[PDB]
Amino acid sequence: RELKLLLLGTGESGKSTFIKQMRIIHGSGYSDEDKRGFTKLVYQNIFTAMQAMIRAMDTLKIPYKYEHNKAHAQLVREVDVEKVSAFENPYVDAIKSLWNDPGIQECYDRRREYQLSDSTKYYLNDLDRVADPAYLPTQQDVLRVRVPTTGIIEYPFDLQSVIFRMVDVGGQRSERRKWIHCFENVTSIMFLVALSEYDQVLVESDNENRMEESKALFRTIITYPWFQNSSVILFLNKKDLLEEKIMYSHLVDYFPEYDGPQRDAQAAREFILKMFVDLNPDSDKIIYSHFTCATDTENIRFVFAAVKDTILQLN
Amino acid sequence: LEPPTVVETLRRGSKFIKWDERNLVTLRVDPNGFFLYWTGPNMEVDTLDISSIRDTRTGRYARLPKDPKIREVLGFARLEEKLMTVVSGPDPVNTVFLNFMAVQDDTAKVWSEELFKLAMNILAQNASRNTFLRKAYTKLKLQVNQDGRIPVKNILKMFSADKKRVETALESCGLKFNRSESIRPDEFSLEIFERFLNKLCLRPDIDKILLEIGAKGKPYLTLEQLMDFINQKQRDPRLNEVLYPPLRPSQARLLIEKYEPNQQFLERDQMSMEGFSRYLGGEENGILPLEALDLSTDMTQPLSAYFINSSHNTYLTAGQLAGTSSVEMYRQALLWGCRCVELDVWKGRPPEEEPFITHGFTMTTEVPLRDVLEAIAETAFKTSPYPVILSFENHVDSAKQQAKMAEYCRSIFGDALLIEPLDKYPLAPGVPLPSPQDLMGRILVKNKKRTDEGTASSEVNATEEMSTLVNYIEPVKFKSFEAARKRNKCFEMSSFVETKAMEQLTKSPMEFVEYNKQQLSRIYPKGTRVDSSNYMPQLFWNVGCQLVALNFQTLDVAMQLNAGVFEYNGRSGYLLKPEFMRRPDKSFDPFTEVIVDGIVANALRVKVISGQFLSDRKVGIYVEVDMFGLPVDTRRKYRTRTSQGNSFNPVWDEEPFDFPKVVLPTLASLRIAAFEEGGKFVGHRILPVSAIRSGYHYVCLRNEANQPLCLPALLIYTEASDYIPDDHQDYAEALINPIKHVSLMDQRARQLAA
Ligand SMILES: Nc1nc2c(ncn2[C@@H]2O[C@H](COP(=O)(O)OP(=O)(O)O)[C@@H](O)[C@H]2O)c(=O)[nH]1
Ligand code: ALF
Ligand SMILES: [Ca+2]
Ligand SMILES: [Mg+2]
Repeated sequence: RELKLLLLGTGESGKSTFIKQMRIIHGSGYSDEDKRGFTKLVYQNIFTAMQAMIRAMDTLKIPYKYEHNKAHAQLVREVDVEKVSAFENPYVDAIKSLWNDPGIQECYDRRREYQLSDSTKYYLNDLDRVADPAYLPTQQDVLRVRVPTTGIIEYPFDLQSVIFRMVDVGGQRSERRKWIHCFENVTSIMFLVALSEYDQVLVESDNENRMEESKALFRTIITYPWFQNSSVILFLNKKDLLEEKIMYSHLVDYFPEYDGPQRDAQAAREFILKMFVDLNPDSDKIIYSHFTCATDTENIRFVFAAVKDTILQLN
Repeated sequence: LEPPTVVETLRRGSKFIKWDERNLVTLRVDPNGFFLYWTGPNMEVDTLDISSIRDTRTGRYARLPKDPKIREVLGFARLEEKLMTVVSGPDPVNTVFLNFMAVQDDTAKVWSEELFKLAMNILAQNASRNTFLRKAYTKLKLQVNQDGRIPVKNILKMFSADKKRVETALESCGLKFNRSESIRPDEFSLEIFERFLNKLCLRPDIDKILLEIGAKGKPYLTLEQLMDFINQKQRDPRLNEVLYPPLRPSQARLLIEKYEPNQQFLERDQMSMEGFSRYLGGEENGILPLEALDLSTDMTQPLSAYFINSSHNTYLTAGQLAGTSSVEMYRQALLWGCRCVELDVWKGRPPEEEPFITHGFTMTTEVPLRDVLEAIAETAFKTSPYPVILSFENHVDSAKQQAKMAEYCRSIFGDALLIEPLDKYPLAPGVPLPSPQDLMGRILVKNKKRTDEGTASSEVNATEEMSTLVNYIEPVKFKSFEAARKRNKCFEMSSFVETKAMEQLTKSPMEFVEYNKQQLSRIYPKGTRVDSSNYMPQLFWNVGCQLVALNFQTLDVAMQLNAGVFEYNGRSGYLLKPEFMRRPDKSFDPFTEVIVDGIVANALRVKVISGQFLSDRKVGIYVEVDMFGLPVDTRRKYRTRTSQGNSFNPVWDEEPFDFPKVVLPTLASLRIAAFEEGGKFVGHRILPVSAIRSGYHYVCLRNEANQPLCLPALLIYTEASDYIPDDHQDYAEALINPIKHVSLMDQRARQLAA
């Protein structure tokens, strides 16, 4: 037999990254041909991150440090991002000059006020490794790409004793109308909450908080009459970005009920788990919680092995 | 896809000696890429439309002179490289040749290559409404009299749906109102033709659009209302909000500087009525996006997962008994985007041993095989570089004569003929068929190895000569579906007749789709249809048959589908099957009545608002709206009431046509056809349900062989959105905005505590 597992969660939360780890751990991994098929999307995420950082300079009114670097800004500002196939010489020379500017690094420090990806520093620090003509994307470079999901895709995975049908859905506000056609015969709901969302606002609505919607989507999901015998497995993604974000920006400003001390990535990790577990009206049904990191293949292999025995014991 | 740019040697105009089976003309193309006009023999121009050119041949592939009177005067070999033949027609059966012979050197090949890029362009065929009104204006500016003036009878025959209103329309603009006078083309600039299509066709349907979207203040549309026009009405509500983002106030100001003409209203960021009536026909407000037309489909799947375009008895021009076969029907089919042609080869004459192509004992004329194999070799990959499958039918019962048709395939096709299998995919059980990208330019033959069918049930066993060419697609005698699955050879195929595949359709449709996930299946119409009537191919596309073969002669409702759904994917003749008909882990019933688990349904709602310029006489016009998909989607066929007698600006006050449960929307296809009173055809347009937008759009109707018409167009208002089941449509409103719902949820629990 097989089981149908849902991967639900809000936008930019790391659902397809959890699928890519299943393709690496419990499936057919990325070979030398499949890694080379991803090299055009790594170039497109370098330009999408930079063009959103260039247009973040005038709306925040931050002047550039060097005037020589400013002449490179209008060159990258007019790159059509979808028609990028190669990474040529004036394109690398402009962005590598644009990354070392102290006025850009002040705009990157204030990246909570616009929409920027979470792998925008992994790419524009290994830019010497990504620009070379013999560029093959390594397996950590493939897990950091950003291709936004639309629709319902069903991935089956063989574990030599049972087959898991992991269903990958979207996360945006226009994509939650399509979640209805995968709610039939659901074994488990793997809810994926990014822990580093507690200061950014939504891309679909630039006023509401990101953590307060994932908190509100978890309240809606487990209070359906439909999911009355389904074991909801709460994943807390992005455990690495919490350790960088908590050291300068706090949790108390965006949540007034945080009594814990500042700069404490372990005590704040419990409080967000205290925030999500407490939204359960029935105490007889319990929620299996797991902190995780979706690009650490050991930290998916350790967690999913604890999930695979949790599903098989209850079923 | 590039816009149709004209190379400057096609605008200055070279000199050809136009001849018909000796007058010197100068061919020119207008600077938009619309017409091909030449100063005729009577000092009057004759414009051949560029968008109705099938092919432009040159070199030794052009038509040679056969009259000794015309051969000597032309100068008859260096004279074989100057001949240019432009073949054009409304249907592939009746084509009008246009022969030219140049006088300068090396100019016939820059012409006939660039003349084929304009006549096979995708952004000119799917161009906007304002592009097609400009095409009718260029038709007036080119066709002049001896004096170089536009006669008023030339404007009168165009809008022949009225006469008295037209003559007073030109009189209001200060032009010549009398019928037998002539306007000079200096005083007929395109600004005046805008005022002439406004003072003649008064449209009250746009004024119900302006009053709807918030212009209670009558003169102008405010900029803040116009962003709320495009982001709500015109935007497809199934798309994502990160991939295709909504507009910005800086972004939706480039439209006002592009469309709004009044500068006293342009500086205040306001769009007038004349600026809004231009925007709906703009290039941005099209019924189909740019990505739906280009070669954008995944071409790496096996060949067993693609709807291949096909043709049955391609060599015929008419019915199966009375007609005359022609070699020209192979060229006119393969340029259309057909990929599977048929060849019924017979044993030749005793003194002149040469095989021919005919029909079996039906008194049809016989064309030689060596002329037909030159036809498929010439124009296989002129419009799409994808593999052509020559469906032979060997009746040659001579082992000697088979070496002639074996050497003809190796000598004429040559490098492109796939003799040996590809190195990645051997001829082993269990390995799938290759991909269409893996054989870009490879011609595959189809022959044997070593009552309702007529000729196709009796064919001789092939010998060692013709069996070496059959490698991947090999026809086998059909036994069952259990023996087709326990054998597990994914390269063999079996061709069904129409009446045998229909009893195999209802006996077991769940096993028919799983046979097409591995192997191919050809379907051809039976021998009872002796008048070349084509069955509906959507009966066999719901079970995933690939080579559904249709008679390309007669363009009934069936051929209007088969030429409509393959215009997409870049006119390549290969549509990808939906994702549940080619995955071996999933399986679904094509005769379902509920929404499939995993397949996103849709809920289409089409409503016909009005029409423009539809016909040339005072008749009534109605509009049919069908949907060709799964048999659960096809149940509703709607039709408007006829108009009062207007063929000029007929308005339909109709309720919307509700297509509520589109179960498989990545297969179904809308069909908006407009007829006349009495049932005379005017135009039709087939749109897929996946990529049809929303809001008040334009539809430019096409004729029967899917060529675009210049003047006639409809105006529809669609609402293509995702289907929510009626049992829980309120638990899908809490997902879309869960912030507002979680504040309302505890509020209903707190107020109950009191
Ligand atoms: N640093 C870090 N980045 C992550 C982690 N998990 C996900 N991401 C990033 O989150 C981004 C968006 O995730 P994505 O798979 O696109 O989620 P989806 O849009 O719902 O499909 C990806 O670019 C990942 O690189 C993590 O544990 N650590
Ligand atoms: F949830 Al997403 F791209 F934002 F899959
Ligand atoms: Ca035949
Ligand atoms: Mg995803």
